[PDB]
Amino acid sequence: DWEIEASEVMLSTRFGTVYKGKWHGDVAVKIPTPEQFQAFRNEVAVLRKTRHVNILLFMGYMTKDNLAIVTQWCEGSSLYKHLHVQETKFQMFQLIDIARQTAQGMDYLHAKNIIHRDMKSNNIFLHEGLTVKIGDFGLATVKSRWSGSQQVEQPTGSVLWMAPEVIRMQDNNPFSFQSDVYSYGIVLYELMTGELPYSHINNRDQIIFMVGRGYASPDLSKLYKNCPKAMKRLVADCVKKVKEERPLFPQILSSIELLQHSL
Amino acid sequence: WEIEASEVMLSTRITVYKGKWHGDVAVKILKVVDPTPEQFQAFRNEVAVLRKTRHVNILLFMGYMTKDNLAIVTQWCEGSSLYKHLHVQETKFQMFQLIDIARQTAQGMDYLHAKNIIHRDMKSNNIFLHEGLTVKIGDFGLATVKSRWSGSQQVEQPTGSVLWMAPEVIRMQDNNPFSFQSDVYSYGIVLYELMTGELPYSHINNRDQIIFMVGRGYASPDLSKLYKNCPKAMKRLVADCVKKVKEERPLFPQILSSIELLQHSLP
Amino acid sequence: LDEQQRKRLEAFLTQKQKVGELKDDDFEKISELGAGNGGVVFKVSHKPSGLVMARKLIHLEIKPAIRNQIIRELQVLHECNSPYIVGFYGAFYSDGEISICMEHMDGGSLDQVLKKAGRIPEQILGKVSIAVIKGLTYLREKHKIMHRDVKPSNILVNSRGEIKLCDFGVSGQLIDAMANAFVGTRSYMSPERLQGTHYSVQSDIWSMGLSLVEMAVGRYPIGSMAIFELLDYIVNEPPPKLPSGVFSLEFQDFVNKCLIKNPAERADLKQLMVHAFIKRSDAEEVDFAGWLCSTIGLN
Amino acid sequence: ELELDEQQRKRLEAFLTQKQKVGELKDDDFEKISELGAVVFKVSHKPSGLVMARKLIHLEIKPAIRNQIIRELQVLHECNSPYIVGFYGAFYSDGEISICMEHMDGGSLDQVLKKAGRIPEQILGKVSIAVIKGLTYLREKHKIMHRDVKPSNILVNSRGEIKLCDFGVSGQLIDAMANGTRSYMSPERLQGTHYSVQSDIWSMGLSLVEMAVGRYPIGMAIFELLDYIVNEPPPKLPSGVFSLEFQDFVNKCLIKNPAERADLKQLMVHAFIKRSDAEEVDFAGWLCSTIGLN
Ligand SMILES: CNS(=O)(=O)Nc1nccc(Cc2c(C)c3ccc(Oc4ncccc4F)cc3oc2=O)c1F
Ligand SMILES: CNS(=O)(=O)Nc1nccc(Cc2c(C)c3ccc(Oc4ncccc4F)cc3oc2=O)c1F
Ligand SMILES: Nc1ncnc2c1ncn2[C@@H]1O[C@H](COP(=O)(O)OP(=O)(O)NP(=O)(O)O)[C@@H](O)[C@H]1O
Ligand SMILES: Nc1ncnc2c1ncn2[C@@H]1O[C@H](COP(=O)(O)OP(=O)(O)NP(=O)(O)O)[C@@H](O)[C@H]1O
Ligand SMILES: [Mg+2]
Ligand SMILES: [Mg+2]
Repeated sequence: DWEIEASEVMLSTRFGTVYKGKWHGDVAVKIPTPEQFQAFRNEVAVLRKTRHVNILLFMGYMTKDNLAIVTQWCEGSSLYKHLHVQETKFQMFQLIDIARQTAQGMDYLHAKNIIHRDMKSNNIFLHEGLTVKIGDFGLATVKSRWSGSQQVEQPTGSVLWMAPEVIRMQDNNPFSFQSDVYSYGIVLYELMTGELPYSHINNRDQIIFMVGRGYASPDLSKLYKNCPKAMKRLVADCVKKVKEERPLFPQILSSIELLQHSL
Repeated sequence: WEIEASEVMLSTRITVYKGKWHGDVAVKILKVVDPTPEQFQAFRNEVAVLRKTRHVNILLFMGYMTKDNLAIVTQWCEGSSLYKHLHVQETKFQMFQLIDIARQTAQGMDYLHAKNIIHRDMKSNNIFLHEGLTVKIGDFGLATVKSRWSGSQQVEQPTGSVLWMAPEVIRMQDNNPFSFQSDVYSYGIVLYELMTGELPYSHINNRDQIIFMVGRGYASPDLSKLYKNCPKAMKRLVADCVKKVKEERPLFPQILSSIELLQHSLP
Repeated sequence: LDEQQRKRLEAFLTQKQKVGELKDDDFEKISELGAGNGGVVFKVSHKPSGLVMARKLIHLEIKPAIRNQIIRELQVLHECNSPYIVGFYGAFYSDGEISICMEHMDGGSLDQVLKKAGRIPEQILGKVSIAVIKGLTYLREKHKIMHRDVKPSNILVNSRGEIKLCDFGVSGQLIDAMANAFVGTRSYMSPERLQGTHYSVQSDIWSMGLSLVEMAVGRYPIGSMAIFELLDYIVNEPPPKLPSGVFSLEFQDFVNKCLIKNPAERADLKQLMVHAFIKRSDAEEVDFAGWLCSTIGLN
Repeated sequence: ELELDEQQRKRLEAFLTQKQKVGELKDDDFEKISELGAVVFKVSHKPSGLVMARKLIHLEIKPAIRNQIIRELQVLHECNSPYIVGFYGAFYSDGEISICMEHMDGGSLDQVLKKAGRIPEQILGKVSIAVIKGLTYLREKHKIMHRDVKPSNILVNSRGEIKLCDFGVSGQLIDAMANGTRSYMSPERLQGTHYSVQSDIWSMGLSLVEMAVGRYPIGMAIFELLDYIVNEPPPKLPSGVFSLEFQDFVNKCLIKNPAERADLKQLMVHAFIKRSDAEEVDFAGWLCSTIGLN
């Protein structure tokens, strides 16, 4: 179907680190209970549902040796590496374009009832400095009529992009469209400030507690003066502490398109 | 992969429209209200071929619309087709760019054949240079998936462009003259366009004469018109892909290997 | 020309005087007359002049310089005025398509007429032969141009009984541009043009004879064979001939003299014009308009 | 308190001497022996023959920051104490920071606890002295706190030594690593208050309760644990099992207010420390017997 014979895929470099390879060109491959098969199935099932220019292109799966998922090899760096490591100087129209393409892919995902659940600038790749590619669907899931019935496990990722209700873990399933929106709002903060949130806090458990308790939130005064007021409102609206008050991606797209036509 | 027709907006007609479905898209819509059972099988076969392609050098299939008129939805590529660059706009590509276009096309063809896809309509016009950087092979309206009984069935008459058809496909002396090697031939003519800036048989302005003379083997592309910049290994590759004898033509795994080796040592 | 022909040619040019710069937004579609390999033809109405035209559209992906050279080379059609030639109004570019606006022939092409009639009687074909030979002579004498594409679809007729040629090679850049086409089904190419040797109006005569056979017997006479096999038959097999005793011996000698494979041994326009079939046909007073109108459905 | 006896002074001089034989550390000079946990490998430095522990840390940071982390880590060359894990060097290769330190064949007290079920009170008395003296050494001689005291960061060896490790010697590394299912953070540090060695004392008292009763003693997700630390009263030892001096010792370590919490000077002269310091305990024997070493 979409299965790849293990003898064809070649590995080259190194749920872990890197794994660049070669299967009909440059590709990216990934490294045992019925739970992990559900992990493979859920990621493969989500990936198989995506065919969009702003979504990392799933290409095939494997079973032999170690399980694997094959995707395209993006040429370039991640948005995280562009913003916090290489300090690539983007012009404001490029920053708004990155914000638009990301919202475009997210809107495509939600329209097919996909929750990424692990959105962060590390998982947004700038394919050749032009096209946003959203990747790393290892924690993604499809919304269903039993999602609230299942007890999710702790995300165990980076707390910087986790919505306060995802941190508190008081409900069985805190993830939703709005939790993806919050993560997207933090990505906007990175774009429109050049900094990660909570620069003054060098303590993971302090972030977990204060953000979960609502005692801490991104510092909006760090936004560029170059940043339009509509964009500043969009960041603030996306990181609202109240889940229901956060706009959905159709509203995000409308807001960006209006301020882009303006510019 | 079916898309509800309410969700798609049609903005500009170029039938093909530049549309809006989760961003810019291309929508190829068949404007016929009484779809013949042949038009049906054609729509379903093209959707079936596109459904099997997930590769960076193949135009991205996104969905199909069955309500109202039949339509197929793909990504909207920004830019122009290779035909438009080479023969209309006369874009001045560097030789390494020309070789890079040859490599990316062989890449996508090597993916298609590995999935038993015969394109059957490979031509300059069906290669899109997305962002000036990336080749996207498109138009699968004639594509077919090779089967057990495929090579023995009697296919209908060919209706594609003559300049890129293999001689055995012109001759139609087999029941099914298409194969991996006929796509290779068409790709070879694309190589001829890249490495000369011209179409083949520019001295012959008679359609039927080209059909007759290529079919008989009297005519073939003029390799003396290949650029001086063109490396010899690239010249031999053009000549190999255009060989009149079906079995003498190399397959795309070898095409890719040759171009990659040449790119490693080229300035 | 005769009095009736000269009067109609002036009426055409007089109406043409009311047509100026051609623009797309001034045209109004009425029907679709047909669609071939190169392009598609619609019946249109030029709203400023209030005239009825036939707007052929040829899709071409060419340099802007090449398309302007084609428009310039098509202006020679303003000088191609003859009762055996379709009239010309203007040619322009729009939306990636060259629009050739020409005279509307409400009878269509002889390809459509043959499909409705099944077979075209010999007496009608005598009038058709006279029209083709005279059209080929006008183009060679007044413009030094051979037709290059004689076939029933390129022979147009109208309710007034007129028979005219169309779609001939007047633009060298349009000929070269349309050589990048798709594979066709039928063929009316002479053997010498297929093999690439020298050719003249003798090729148009070979195409005429083949077209005569197709309209007389009611079936394309080469050969279901593929396009390539039809070309090999034209080059390597003897030419087709009319059936044994269905037609006059004059029509058979006229056709057989048009379809000689050797172009030098083949009859020319001078010989054909003085041929027994043409002299007898020019003397008959056939009512071509009634035959066309009763066969097509015009009234 | 920072005075060394004859045996500790000779052990420290011997480590420095062995450390002299170590030159520039390169990725090729090491041979992997096993994995101590995570990542940390027991490795061999081929030029010197010394067994070391090689911790690898992956960070996506600017190269300038990475270099400053390597420079800040050099301060560990001055942290020489019977109660501090020794340091060989730190370098960068393959995108990962390598920290090469003294190998402790007894592992972490987190590991010792799993093999012991619960650690006896007299053993924990010797642990308390080591942590207190190690925290005192870092404060007096280097003006830094630990920032991450917990059982996994208290290492032991078959010679009976008890040493702290993984303290915050590099400000850039602390900031970079700010991106675990339990928590030993003090209430004041969770709330964003400024903090001091007092928060390490809380972390020590919490670790002592865990090792004494053999159970992490809070309460559950991470946020509810942090909510429990800030808004609920501290844990305490059971009343009947352990001595009153040990109970009072941990209670003075677990006072939520850091100013009213005991400091190092108070803890050093506390009755629980006086008693355990005078007690002759065979920690090396207990350790090897508990783990199954030789
Ligand atoms: C198969 N033989 S071939 O291979 O030689 N190809 C070719 N044959 C013949 C011609 C050409 C090109 C051509 C075409 C097609 C053409 C069509 C219409 C036209 O308008 C009118 N025409 C006559 C009267 C009034 C008009 F408004 C002018 C045209 O002028 C042209 O030049 C060919 F490509
Ligand atoms: C949870 N509390 S917190 O939120 O404050 N985070 C942090 N806590 C504490 C520290 C740090 C950073 C860091 C770490 C992790 C570190 C680890 C090993 C190391 O090697 C040796 N160590 C001791 C003896 C010998 C050595 F070879 C030096 C280190 O130096 C460091 O600075 C933190 F991020
Ligand atoms: N001036 C005209 N008036 C009326 N009908 C016309 C006129 N010109 C063309 N047609 C019709 O339109 C049809 C399409 O013509 P055309 O586009 O030239 O293709 P074709 O000659 O039939 N075959 P091909 O030469 O292979 O494209 C013709 O067959 C005629 O029936
Ligand atoms: N020098 C050493 N000698 C022996 N074992 C060591 C040494 N350093 C570390 N270890 C072991 O390696 C394990 C992993 O260490 P480390 O990466 O710091 O995780 P940790 O101590 O549990 N703290 P954390 O990373 O927050 O969970 C420790 O639990 C020890 O058992
Ligand atoms: Mg025609
Ligand atoms: Mg540790």
